[PDB]
Amino acid sequence: KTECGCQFTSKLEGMFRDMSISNTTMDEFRQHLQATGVSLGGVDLTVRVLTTGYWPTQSATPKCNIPPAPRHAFEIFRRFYLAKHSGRQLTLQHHMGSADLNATTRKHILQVSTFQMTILMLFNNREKYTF
Amino acid sequence: NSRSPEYLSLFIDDKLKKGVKGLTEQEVETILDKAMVLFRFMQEKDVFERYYKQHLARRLLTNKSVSDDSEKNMISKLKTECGCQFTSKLEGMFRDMSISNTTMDEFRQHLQATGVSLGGVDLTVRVLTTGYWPTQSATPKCNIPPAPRHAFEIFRRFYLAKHSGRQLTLQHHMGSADLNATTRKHILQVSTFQMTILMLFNNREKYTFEEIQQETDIPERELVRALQSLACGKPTQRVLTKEPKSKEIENGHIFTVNDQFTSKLHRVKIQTVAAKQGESDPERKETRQKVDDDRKHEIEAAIVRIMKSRKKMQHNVLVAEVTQQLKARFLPSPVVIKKRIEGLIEREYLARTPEDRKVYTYVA
Amino acid sequence: KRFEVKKWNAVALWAWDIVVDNCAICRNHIMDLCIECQANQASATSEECTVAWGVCNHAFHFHCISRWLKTRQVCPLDNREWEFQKYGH
Amino acid sequence: KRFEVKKWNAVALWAWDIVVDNCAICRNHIMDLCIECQANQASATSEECTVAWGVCNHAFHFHCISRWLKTRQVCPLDNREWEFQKYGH
Ligand SMILES: [Zn+2]
Ligand SMILES: [Zn+2]
Ligand SMILES: [Zn+2]
Ligand SMILES: [Zn+2]
Ligand SMILES: [Zn+2]
Ligand SMILES: [Zn+2]
Repeated sequence: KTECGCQFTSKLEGMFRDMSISNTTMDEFRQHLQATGVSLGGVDLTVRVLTTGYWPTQSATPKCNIPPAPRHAFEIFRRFYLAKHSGRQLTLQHHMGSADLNATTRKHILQVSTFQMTILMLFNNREKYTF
Repeated sequence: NSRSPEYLSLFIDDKLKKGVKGLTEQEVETILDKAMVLFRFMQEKDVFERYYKQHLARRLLTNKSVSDDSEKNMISKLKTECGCQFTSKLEGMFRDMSISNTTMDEFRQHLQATGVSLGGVDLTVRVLTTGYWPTQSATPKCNIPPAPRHAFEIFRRFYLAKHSGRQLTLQHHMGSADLNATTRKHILQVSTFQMTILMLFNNREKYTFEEIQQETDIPERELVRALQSLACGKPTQRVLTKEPKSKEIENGHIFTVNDQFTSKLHRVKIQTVAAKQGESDPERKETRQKVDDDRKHEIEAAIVRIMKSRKKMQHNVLVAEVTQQLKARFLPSPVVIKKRIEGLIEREYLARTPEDRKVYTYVA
Repeated sequence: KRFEVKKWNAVALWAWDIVVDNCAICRNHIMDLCIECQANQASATSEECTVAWGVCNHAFHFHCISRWLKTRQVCPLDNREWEFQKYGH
Repeated sequence: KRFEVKKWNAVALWAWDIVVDNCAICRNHIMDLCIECQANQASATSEECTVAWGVCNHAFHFHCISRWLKTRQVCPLDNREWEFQKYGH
């Protein structure tokens, strides 16, 4: 604001207000998922709510198959967001985020950045796959 | 003809139903100016306002996002053409719309709180006032679906835990729904009429008219219609088929379901309601008697409010004034007003002593 | 199941202290004549004597609130100017 | 199972009434040119005629909302002043 002036960083303050919106919506949705929480697929969820123009388009919201318990978690989150936050359209994508894959001699938890979830889920359903 | 103002009403209706007539926004302003100019040379504004309010109720209690900006232009043209009377009623109805949306968001917030029953997975309740909105019906009390049962119970408990004194009333002749059916999962649509029949089918298939008329207790009047909205006269998108293929409705006819993969999407709706404008005798004559009672209201109110600060009449002096005040509203109806002014005698409030028609009581 | 409801959009109407068992001005009933009518007939002579509906969702016999508008104005069960948003039940 | 998902952190984008089937300023489509343009060519002469994105997540053809910035300013669908947080779909 002191070097280039409003315009760009003014939109950037708007984007930090959008970040506040996201972190409030995440906590609000965890509160909504407290009913029967840590169960089925909605065990530990961290959903973020951003605005279109605000964030750069890395792609056109990809539509590949989504994972196992994660299916139930996403269904619960979408039902909540359509029941309470009715007014917007939640488009699905894969080119953003992460996850913690609890593998199992000890139980070492892996990490997948929303890209290897589908392939690893297909492996869990049936191993010995190919391209 | 009074059918010409009813027809201006139906014009408004189909016009705003299209919601695309004249893509150019300039052509929209011009056509609206021409419409209000045509309305300028029209009498019987009471039925016009009644049908305009009915069309408002039909366009606001359905799928939203029709124009979202032209409502201000409409109310401004009404203010500049009719005045500040039925347009103030329209402003009250828009305040009612605000109230409803606010209460809806507040209840979604309070459901993200308890979430005990999964009956309200996705909900959208609207709170309106018995006034602004026209008498819908006799609040039908037919058996309601259970997840909707749990949702309505939660909403009623919330509304009684906070807004005590505002008693809630259940009905069926308004709203819609999205029925998630299930080779893909195509979501259907039911306008609060086929929910009970489809729920009874889910509980047990192979039903007939007797089953839906015995263990449901639904007003027969508005029941056969939704029955045929689900079968008689359906295109090749039938969601409720029967073996006895016939136009008229029988009693012992089994109901079935068909796939009908012609739906190229996941949100297929059955919009059998709001068909071609028929305007049948029953409803039309009912609304006509209602507007005759409304003209009675007009004359009576005008008299009691104005003649309290004016002079008295001998035979036909103040009737000319009460007709001039209502010249821009509707016809004077001399016989009706003459029969109605002589009823106040046995109720005071401007009694008008008939025999001693020389000095009227200037009291309250 | 074969059909499961996902969304719903009921519209819920509400009523103030209309007291369907007792008009708050004369105390007789929401319908069934008033204190200034008593007998169903009593020389009806056209006119009327049904029910009046306010903007504050309160209800009384048309005449009771018309006679109350000569004594005061703000609807008796609140502090809002009484309007006539309806005529009849 | 061998691999079980414990945490997830999707980020869910949202859209207002952009109406992907009828830009709410030309009543045509989110794309497919505007009322005056229509014909893909119509002497394009460089310039443009794509889509404009507001801060209130509403979308219209750049032309329509630029010609509406003379009629008013605050995006009609809401009450916030229209911003230009994007250009193109
Ligand atoms: Zn009374
Ligand atoms: Zn009476
Ligand atoms: Zn009141
Ligand atoms: Zn446009
Ligand atoms: Zn253009
Ligand atoms: Zn906007």
